Formats: sequence, C-alpha cells, structure tokens
Amino acid sequence: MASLIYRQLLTNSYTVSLWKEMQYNRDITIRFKFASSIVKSGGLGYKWSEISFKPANYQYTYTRDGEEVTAHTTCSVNGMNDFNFNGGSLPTDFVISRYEVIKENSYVYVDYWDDSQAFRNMVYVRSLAANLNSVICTGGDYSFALPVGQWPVMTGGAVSLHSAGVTLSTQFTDFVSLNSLRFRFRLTVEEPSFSITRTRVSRLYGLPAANPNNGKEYYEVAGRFSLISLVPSNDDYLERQLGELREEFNALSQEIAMSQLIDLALLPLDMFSMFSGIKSTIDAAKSMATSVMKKFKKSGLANSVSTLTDCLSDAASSISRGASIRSVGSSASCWTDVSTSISTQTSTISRRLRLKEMATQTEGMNFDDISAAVLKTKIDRSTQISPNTLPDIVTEASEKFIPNRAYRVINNDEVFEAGTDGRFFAYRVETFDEIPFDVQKFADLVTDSPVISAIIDFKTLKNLNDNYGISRQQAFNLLRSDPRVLREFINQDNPIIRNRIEQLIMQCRL
Amino acid sequence: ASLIYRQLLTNSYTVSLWKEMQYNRDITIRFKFASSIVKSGGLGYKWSEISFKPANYQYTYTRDGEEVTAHTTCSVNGMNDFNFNGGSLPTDFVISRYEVIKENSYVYVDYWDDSQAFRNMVYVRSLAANLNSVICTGGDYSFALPVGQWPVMTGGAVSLHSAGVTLSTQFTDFVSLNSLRFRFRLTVEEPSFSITRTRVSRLYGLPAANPNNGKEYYEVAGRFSLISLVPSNDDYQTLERQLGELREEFNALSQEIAMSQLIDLALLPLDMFSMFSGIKSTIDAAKSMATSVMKKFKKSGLANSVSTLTDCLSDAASSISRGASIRSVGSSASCWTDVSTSISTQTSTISRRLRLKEMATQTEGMNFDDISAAVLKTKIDRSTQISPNTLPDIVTEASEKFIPNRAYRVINNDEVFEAGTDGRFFAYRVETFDEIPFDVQKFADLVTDSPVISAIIDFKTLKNLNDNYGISRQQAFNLLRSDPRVLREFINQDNPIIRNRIEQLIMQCRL
Amino acid sequence: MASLIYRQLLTNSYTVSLWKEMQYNRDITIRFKFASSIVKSGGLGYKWSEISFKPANYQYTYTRDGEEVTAHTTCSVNGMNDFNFNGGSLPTDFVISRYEVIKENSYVYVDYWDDSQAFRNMVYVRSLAANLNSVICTGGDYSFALPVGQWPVMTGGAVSLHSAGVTLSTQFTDFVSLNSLRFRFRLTVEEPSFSITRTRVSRLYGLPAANPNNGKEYYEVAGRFSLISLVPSNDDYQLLGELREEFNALSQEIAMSQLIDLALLPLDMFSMFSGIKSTIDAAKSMATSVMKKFKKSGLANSVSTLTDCLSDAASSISRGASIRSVGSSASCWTDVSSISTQTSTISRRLRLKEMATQTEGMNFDDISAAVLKTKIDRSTQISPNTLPDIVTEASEKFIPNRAYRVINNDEVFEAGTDGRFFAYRVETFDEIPFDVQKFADLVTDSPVISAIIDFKTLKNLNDNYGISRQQAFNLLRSDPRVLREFINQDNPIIRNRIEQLIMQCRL
Ligand SMILES: *[C@@H]1O[C@H](CO)[C@@H](O)[C@H](O)[C@H]1NC(C)=O
Repeated sequence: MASLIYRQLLTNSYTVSLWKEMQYNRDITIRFKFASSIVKSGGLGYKWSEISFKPANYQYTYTRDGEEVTAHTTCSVNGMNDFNFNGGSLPTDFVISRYEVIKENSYVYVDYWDDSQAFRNMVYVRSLAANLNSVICTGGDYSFALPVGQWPVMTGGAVSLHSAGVTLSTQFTDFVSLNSLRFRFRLTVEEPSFSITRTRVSRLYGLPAANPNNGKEYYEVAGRFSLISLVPSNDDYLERQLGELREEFNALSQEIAMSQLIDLALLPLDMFSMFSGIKSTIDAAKSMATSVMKKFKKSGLANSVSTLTDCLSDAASSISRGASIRSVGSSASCWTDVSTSISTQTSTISRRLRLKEMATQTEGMNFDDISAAVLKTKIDRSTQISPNTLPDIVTEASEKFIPNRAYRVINNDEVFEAGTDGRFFAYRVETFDEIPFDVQKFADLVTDSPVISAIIDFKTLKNLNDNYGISRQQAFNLLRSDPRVLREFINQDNPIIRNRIEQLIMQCRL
Repeated sequence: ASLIYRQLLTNSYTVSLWKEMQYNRDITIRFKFASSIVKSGGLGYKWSEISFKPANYQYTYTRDGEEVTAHTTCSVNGMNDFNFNGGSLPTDFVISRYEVIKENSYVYVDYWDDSQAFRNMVYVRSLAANLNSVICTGGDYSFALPVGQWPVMTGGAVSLHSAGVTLSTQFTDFVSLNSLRFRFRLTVEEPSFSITRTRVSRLYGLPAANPNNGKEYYEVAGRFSLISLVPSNDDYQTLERQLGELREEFNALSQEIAMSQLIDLALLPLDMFSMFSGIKSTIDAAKSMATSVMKKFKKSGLANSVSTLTDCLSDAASSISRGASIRSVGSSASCWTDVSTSISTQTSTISRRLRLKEMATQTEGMNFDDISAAVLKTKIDRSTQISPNTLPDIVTEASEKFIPNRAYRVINNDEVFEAGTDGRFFAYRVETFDEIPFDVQKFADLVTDSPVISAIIDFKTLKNLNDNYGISRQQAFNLLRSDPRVLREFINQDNPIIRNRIEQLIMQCRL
Repeated sequence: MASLIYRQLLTNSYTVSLWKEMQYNRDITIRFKFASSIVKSGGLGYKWSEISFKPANYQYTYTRDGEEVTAHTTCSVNGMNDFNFNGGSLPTDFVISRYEVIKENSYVYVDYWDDSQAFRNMVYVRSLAANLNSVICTGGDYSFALPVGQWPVMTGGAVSLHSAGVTLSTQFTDFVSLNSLRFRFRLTVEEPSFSITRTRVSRLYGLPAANPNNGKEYYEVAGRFSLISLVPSNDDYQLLGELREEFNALSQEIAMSQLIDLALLPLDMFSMFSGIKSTIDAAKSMATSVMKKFKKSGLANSVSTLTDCLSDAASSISRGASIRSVGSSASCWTDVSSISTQTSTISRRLRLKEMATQTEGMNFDDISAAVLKTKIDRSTQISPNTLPDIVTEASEKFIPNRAYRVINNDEVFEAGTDGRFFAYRVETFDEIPFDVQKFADLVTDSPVISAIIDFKTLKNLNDNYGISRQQAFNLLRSDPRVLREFINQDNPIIRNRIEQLIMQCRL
C-alpha cells in the first residue's frame, strides 16, 4: 500500500489532461457596416466605371453586463446581380457601366470577432448554433455630382436581413489575422424601392450600392451563440538550495509519533491522496504525479529494477554469467548470486531484498511503506515542497531512506535472517536460540518463499523475549511483522521497541 | 466490485481527445497558369512587364463513384527576367521585362479538396506522394500593335518532373484552405520559344505570355499518403426531472434485480474497461468515460472525506495537536477514534469513518461497496435513459447515497463487536450467539488495526437464523467472515431470513 | 501478477500522450531593415505628395552557435505623426504636403521568424518572455531630386530603441505564410536631430521617413526568448509468417528453473518495456499502441461478454434467460461425452477465472506472459508497429489447452478444455466417478487452481518418486516453492510437463 505508491509510480511511468472541451454561451451585439467602391471615369464626368460593394472592417467597443468588450466585424456579399444603365454613346449622357444590387438570390456574410475567451485560441469548434434576430437595411441618398445639368440621386431601397446558417472563417487584415465566426444572412425584399431620380428607371427592388448605411454609424443586430471548442487545460494561452532543504528536513528531524506513524503506514495513499493534501496551494496542477515520475524513473532504483528484469530474462533465456558473477547453492538466479566472506555474501544477497520489498514479494511491514509514510508526513507538515522541488526529492528519499535494513525468511519453525550490514543469523521460532546459519538453504528459501522485513530484528527480538516475556501468539505475530501487535506494544510503551523506532526515525531522516 | 472506486481514486491524477489517422487517396490536379501583362503608354510598341501571377482554379471532378469538389492554385518562382528592346524610339518594339521558366526555377502548386482528409488538416507527418511528370507548352500571344506587322510569341516546351511535397495555405477573399504544396522542377526540351518577325529564336525555356496554350487546364494524376492529427469526435466541420425519472427507474428495477447472480457478480474485479465496455449500445463514439466521471468524482463528500482522513493522520503524525484534540475514548488517538457529533453517538460517528475502511483495503469480507457497485452496474446496464453525459455525477451520487445506514463488525478472540451508523451496537460470542455488554475503549483499539467486516449478516438476522435454521460451527465462522461460498449456498437453499435481509439491502440501495 | 499486467492493460484501456508542453530557449540575431515609400506629385518636381513608411521584409541566413540558420524579419511602424512644410503655393517652390516623423507616442513592430524547431509548429504559446538589448537607429541622406535649383538633403535624425512587450503574429506574403513572433519596441528621441539642408527646417527630433537605414545592409540587434508551447510529442509533424518461426526457434532454448523464478514477478508496464531497447518513437508510444489492439481480441471480447451476461443474468430474472444451467441455478459461470463437452465449455470460462484474479496457483497466463517477456527481449525482430498484435497473438495462442481443479473435503475434481475430467482423493490417489452438478456448484463460487501439476504426472510422480503429505498438498495448491524444489531435485516427470508447457507457449 504505502509501497504500492512506489509500485504505482513505476507502473504509471508509461504515462510520462492537456486539452479540454470547453462550452461557451455568451451574448453579442453585431454592429456591421457596408462600404461602396465608386470609380469615376475621366473625360467630362458623366461616365462611372463601377459602383460595387467592398468588404469593410469595423472595430468598436460596447458594454456587456458589467464589462467593456471590444469587437470587430466585417460584412460582405455573395451572389449579387450586376445591372447597368446606358442612355447614350456621347460624353454628355449619364452612364454607369456596371453596378451591383442585392436580391433573394444573394447572401450576406458577416465575420465577427471579440477579445473574449471564446475567440482567444479558437481553431476547432463543433456543436455550433446561434439564435439571431432579423433587421432592416435601408439605403440612403447619393448625389451623383455631374459637371453641369441635373443631379440624379439614387434614393430608396429597403431589404430585411434574416438569420441563416453559421460557420467559421478567417478575417485577414494588414495587422491581425482572426479566426472568426461567419454568420450568414438571407434577404427578403421590402416595400421601399430604390430609384434614380431624374432618370428613366424606378420601381425595382433591392438595395443600392452607393449609400447603404443611410448616414448611420453601423447596422446593429444582437445574437447568442453556443458551441464546444478545444483549448489547452492550462488557461494561459527560484525555489531553494537542496542543502537548505535537507536542513529543513533536519528541522523536521525526529518528532513523528510512533502510534500515529504505524497507523499512517497502513493506508493505500494513492496518487489522489498523496498529491491533493500536500501544502493545499497550487494553481498549475499540471500532472505533478507525472512531474515526479519523470525524475523517479531516471535514478539508481529504477535502473536497478530494470537491470534485475534484464538479468533475469537474459540469463534465463540463453545468457552465460561472467566469471566474476557466481551461483551460490542452487541453480542460477539473480536473486541468488554473489556479485563480489560469508558476511560479504549475505550483505550482497540482502542488497536485492530491497527490490523484493518493492516487487510485491513481501509478507510484512515492507519498510518502503514506513519510508513513504515519513515522506508524506514531511512534505505535508513542510511548506517548501514546490512542484519544481518535489521531483528528485521523492527520489533522494526513496534512495537514502533506511539504507541499512534487514530481512528474514521462515521455513518449518526455523527462521533465517540477513542484513546489508553484513550480519546473518538463524534462530528457532518458539524458543529463540540461534543456529549455525545455513547457506545453500537460506538462499533456496529467500529466492522463492515470501520474505519479511526485520523491524523486530533478532537482536531486538531476543532482548524483548528475554525481558518482556512473550506469548506464542505475540511471538508469531512479531515474526510475521504484524501491525496489530506492533501497535499494541507501542501503546504498552515498550522501551525496547520505542528505541528501535526512534532509530528507524534517525535512519529515515535523510 | 469496489475496484472501480479504488481505481477512480487512484487515477484521479490523470484529470484521449485527438487521434492519429492515416489517409491514402488519389487526386487529379487540374491546374492552370495565368499571365499578368502591363503595356506601357505612348504608341503601343512598348510593353512594361509580362510576368506570372498566382492562378486559382476551383472545380468539381469525378472520383470512382464520388463527386469531389477541388481547388488548385499554381505559381512559379525563381524565373529569369529577360528583356528585349529594338531601340529607344516610341515606334520600336520593346518588352522592358518578361519572365521565362528554366531549370533553376521552381513551380509550386497548392491543392485542396472537400473530402475528409482536408477538412481539419493542420498537422501532418510521413508525408509523401507519387506524382507523374508532365509537359507544358507555350501558347500563341499576338501582340496587338497599332499599325504594321503583328509579332506573335510562339513555342517553348518544358517538362515538369515531380519533386518534394509540403503544406501551404490558399488564401482568398472568401475562404481560407489548409492545403498541400506540391513542388516541381523543370527540364528543358527540344521545342524552343521564339517571337515571329523578330531577331530571337532557338533559346530554351517556357514563355510567360500564354502557357495554357488555350487549354482550359493542365491535368496531372497523383496519389498521396500521410498521417495527420485530428479530434476524435468527427463533428468539427460541415436535470432535476430526468434525474427523478432515473430515480424512479432505479426504484422499479431494484426489485427486478436478482440475488444469486448479484452475489456472483460481486466477486468480480470489474475494472474500468469491464464497467464501461458493456454499455447498452456504446451509444455514439463516447468520450473517455473514466475521465468524465472522475472530474465530478473528485469534488464530493467521499473524496473530500478521504482527503480529510489523510490530512488528519498526517498532521497528527507530524505534531501533537490533532491527536490530542480529537478527544478519543482513550488508550489511543491516531486519527480514527474522533467524535465530532452517548455510546450510540460515538459508535455512529466512528462508523461514518469506517465507511472508508471498505475503500481503503482494510477489509476481509463481502466489502459492501462491492454490492453497491454491482447494483449500480446492473441498473445502468438494464436502463434506457442512462446517457454518457448524465452518467458523470451519477456514478458519484450512487457511491455517496447507497446504503447510508450501514454496520460493521470486528472479531477478537471469540468476541464479536458490532456497530452501526444508525447508532446500534451489539457484542456477542462466535459459536453460541449471546449478547454481552459492549466494550468501548476496546472496540476502538480493535477496529483501528484489526480487519473490519461488513454487517450483511448482522446479529439480528444471524440470531434469527441460528434459532430457526440452526447452523454448524464452520458455516457460522464463514458467515461471520462473510464468505461468498456459504452465502451462495444459503441463497440457493432459499433461506428467507437471508433473502429478506438481501431484499432490505436492495430497498436501501433503491436510491 | 504476470496476469495482473493484462488486468492493468484492461484497466488503463481508457487511456487509449500525444501532445506535450515543451520549453524552448534559443538565442537569435534580429537583423531587420526599414523601408520608405517616396511618392512624388506631378507638375515640375518641387511638390511631394507623401513620404511614408512601408512594411519592410528582409530574408537572410546567419550563423548561430554552430548552426547556420535561415531567418526572415518584417519591420513596421505605428502611430507615427504627420508633419508638413509648404514654401509657397507655386509649382516652383519646394513643398512636402506630408512627411511622417517618429516620436515617443509611436511604436515599432518587428515580426521575426526562423527555420528552427521553435518556429516550425508554433501555434500555441504561454509564459512568453524575452531579453532584448537597446540599439540606436539613425537616418541617412536622402537627396530630393529637383530637376533644377538647389539640392535639399534630408539628413540627421537618431532614435534609441528600447525593448517592450512581445506577442504573436502572422507574416503573410504572396509565397509563404509564417507564424511569427511580434517583437515590439518603444522609442526615445536621441541628441542628433533630423534636418533638411538648404531649407528652413532644423533642430527638430525624430527619425526621417526618407532613408532610415542609413545605407546599411541591416540593423543588427541580438535577443533571447523563452516560452511554453504545445507540440506533437512525435517530433515529425509539420510487410507473422516469420515471427512465429522466430518464436518456435526461441521456444526451447529458454530454460525452466530461471523461467519459473521469473514467472512470479509483477512485471508491470515499466518492467515489461524497460529491457526493450526501443526506438525514440516506440519508447514514447509502445503501451498505448499495444493496448489499442489488445482491446480488440477474442480475449477482451469474451471478458466483456461474460460481464454483459452476468449483468443480464442479474437483471433478466423476471424474464430470466433459460438457455441452460446445470447446478443450483443460472450463474453464467456454468453455461452450456456430454460431461466432457460441458467441462470443456466451463473451462473456456475458467480461463477467465484465471484472468479475473479468482485463482490460487501459477495462473497459466502468468507463465505465458513470462515466456512473452523472455522472448521479446531476445528476438531481434521487434518493432513499434510489430509488437502490437504480437502481444495479442501471444495471449491468445499460448497454452490453448489447459486444465483446472477444485478441492472440496479432500476430494479434487479436475477438468480440461481437452474434454478430460478426473476425480480423485488427495492422500490416496485413486480415481472416482466425476460428480457433475457438484463440480459446477463448487467451481462457480469456491476458488479454482491450475493444472501445472496435472493428475497424470501427479500420479506418475506419486508412484515413482514417493511423495510426502505436505509436499503433495503444496503441489495440489501449486506452490512455487515446492515446484522449484522439485525442479532443482531434477524430477523428469515434472521437467517433461514444463517442457510441454514451453512447447505449447510456441505462437
Ligand atoms: C540450438 O540451441 C542450443 C541451446 O538451446 C544451442 O546450444 C545451439 O547452439 C543452438 N543451435 C545453433 C545451430 O545455434
């Protein structure tokens, strides 16, 4: 459990979240404006080349419900009809070679954009739809300034714009390029017609392309849109000296309670519990489990685990082991090997039981459990545990917490111990009395059978059985490293155990 | 079946969308050049420039049974600027500058279609195409001079060979297209271009006056294979009354649920996949349901209480203020024996913390939340109104409001101590069930460390059964330990004192 | 454990990453240039209609710290003031209707772009910052080409460019479109003023809009930028016929003692994909690649279908699916010589009991996964597109026939997918009629065990290599300790069975 957090870091290292589907629902005030292109031919001044529409950019600033919002609109037309009027071939007759008009068969496009969060990084959009209201575009009065004679005026023209389909588009300009929202509008001819006064043309529906605004600042229409777009999870599109952080640990040296520590080290403190409560203040939250894992699977522990896996696989499959490497006792196995007297051999064989402890081949208190409990106590009670600094501190912890530990194995009422400090014992279960430590049997048992972690190691167990005379059940449970009886003793206030626990603390400090 | 709860809590850190798709498609690029003439003033013998322009062409051509709308845009770069002046007079034929295509120059062609490969193509890798080489021959452009003979530029042939491919963007006044950029190199051929009635001929290249030769387009076939990045949901181009209805559906299917098969299902490690693959129809290409449910799951009473238990063991182990403050019954306070709010009160307050022993792996028996999850799975699989959009926060409301009033027990040397959130507490013996005074300050020290077991077989029904349907020692031990073997044995032997308890639990998981 | 890896694959199926937040910090040499637009009115040539600025593109190639980098810089100005100077209403007096001048109120924009990686796919950016140094920009000598008269020369003018905020922009052209970075610069007038000679204008500050480059090839200013952008993790965005034979060549070369030592380890995803000397792309996407095919197979579909049938057997009861049930009642764990047929059919779901964590012994799929991890670290032919569906063909075709047992009151009931059943007592091996309709009621709920030590070899062993009570109980329970102890005692009646298991783990 408390070592299952390490096993989980390992397992989920492959993951070493970023996007989010955000829904947006906001009201808008589309204020657009037509624009006309007027090219007058030379000569006397009686001949006009074209009278057409021009896409017109228009940036404005209106008031939302307690916010001031800048916006930017661009109106355009498609499918307009090209009419013309030629009354004579002489330089003194009024002629307009080709002018554009809008009718049913045409459509009116309006690109819209704001500075809001919806259009900040909008490149992908689905579930798009909008409810727009209909308006009325009325043309104005443009006086064709002829040199001499009369002055025809194109006056009138009304047309109702009704909502239509919506899409995306891009407003291109010489400064900014904007991924914008394209509203379509259909046209219904109204009663006011446009007619050129003092001319033989009148009673023709449409809108004139000389003064469509009719001296207005804009044409206003309000709307609402609802869509779902893609945006990065992070809505935005010195820390310490490690010596001094070690001194912060030395300030949190020793004062973990023992009942509380043993109760804390019996909880599956999974990723959520382990990275939620720690220091209760961070904005980013950008997968800090991944941020610590990317440094966790770069260290000696992880490389040694992978080396164990590869020596097992290779040597099993076909590979011979170098003359320095030797098989002690039974058939070859990384678990049973003298890397390279008996003290040395047993320490070397114990250096892999640390990996057994974090390969789910344990039976008891699983020392890495207590190491992780201490870690979760320290990074909780502390404050300089910044997400940049927790990576490689979890690894310094996992690699420098409780280096000198000890293990044991049980076989038919006969226990065989071992430790990385070069110590090796063999002792009976019922009546503790040492035995000649049996090599070629300790290896054969520890290779396969479940191993136990010697928090109650044979020295302390002897001292305890001697002074605090022990019952059979208590002895069996201490051998099996049972937290129930361990905490019953810690509440019985047994100094022979409190000393061992304070020594574990002084060894798990750093 | 609480493995779903455990894995949700564990993988809540992850809180998929995009997808790598391969597209291998044929194309018929029907492209076209366009020339830009500018004729100087004076008489009409003087030409300012004769150059190229980016030339767009949109059309609609037939695929193998599909009508595909397409869009091409051709252009040339690195062309050579030749000139030719017959003199300095207003009447002499002069072309101050004209562009010609040679080997050193390159031809660019942007291509786009209305198929699926191009709708949201913004990132691409493994890009490659198999294009064939073509030939391009010059046209016949008759320079209109005011008076006299009529020179005509005629000839020129250059072969276009396929080359590297990349991306580009075809801008217009109406649309903007994320397009594919085919590049082409040039190699001279035998037909050379020359102006009739003029002292120039037998020089290689392709003129820029009229490349199309009057052809409506030049056509070249190809195929392209690539790998692009796109959103999963292909839709990026082109609750009180409902929850009450679902409550009613649960409170009408609860009794239609069975007991034997439910106990059979409650021994299954139903992982995320096992729970979210067997949806009724996998309705339409749903999102990551684990993330969808978790982003609601980790805001609730359950998860916040887990975090509180965590932090109250943490601070308590860090400094002695919290342990000393929680005011336990006595003889330890790690965090668990805390009374926020007599015996009844303490026991209920402690059992509301024992609610986490189930999803803390501190159990040994039937693990009641397993039954809750199983009933949830059964109902959301046999229901019709359950949507993937409303299942988030329903997987949380169920976990939070299933079996609010529940009971737990602890065994210690042939002495069994029960307790419940409803404020009940019974102490008794294992073999000969006989009530006994309940021992506070011992029940707490035992439930802290010793494994805790669920009260599906609680003392009341246990004693009714021991009287009517009197039981043997091994079966009684296994009922205490809540074994599925003996439980299913009784459920197949049709014991109504267990069937009624199970139906009660069902009426409590009704929601 | 070695089956827990399959259960974990199934669990993490929801993850079936691609993007990443990368930090780029690179040095750059901003070599920009101004450009002016001199428009001359008609008449004689003394009257100037306008002298404005123009967006000035410049494309070049410069040397970074061991790199040769191609770059592109676009200079522009904004908020420049418009001054005028008229010497008379005649066509023969030197007049400039409008000329643009620079002061504090104005700003200078510079769009910058390179061919490096930082600019290849820059579409999203955050935490943008930059360190730029200030420079001085001065105007040259633009001689107004008067047909006749004096020669006015606009000369002088200097301005100090101080850094300002940075943003994004897009440089558009008739050839290329570049997602570029917009460096903005504020201006402070310097001591040298701009003045037109042989003309009544002097001792006025700013930068002349006529010749701001001063005849230079560029204005060089160094800089550095830092950002955090989104990028595809795959850093490139901008053919079984012989595999089976390799497996069957590697099958028996593998040993047995060390294989059993390795088949007890929870070789989770890290441990399973660490010893693979993968490619730069496989190490990034291996797990999801194999998972997207692992949840497409008969194994996954059968698991999901058992789950669907358990849900439907708990719900349907009022209309309960009455297909068949031998035993107490419908379970969907027992859904069906007739006896041999039923047993094989039940064993095709005891494989799911195996990969559902409801076993006690060596859990044959675990041995299969151990063989897999021992073969795919040796096989030379392993590749990113290749391991996916090899993991699945392995999981599907390793040990097709496999047997199981259930113990009840010292009476073992066996079963096998090969249509064989054996009932027998633990202490005294002697067969018994196989009790169907009880074997099912027991295998349904009681734990099951695997047939690594199956009855045939078990009896051969109890005959030849006389066996003790505890050793026999542990061999029934399928204990790896006693298993490895026999394998080290060199018992051919177990070595042969293990070799058979290998040869079935063949692919
Ligand atoms: C066949 O395998 C054995 C061990 O399994 C090995 O010693 C031998 O060299 C192999 N044969 C060849 C030709 O390599």
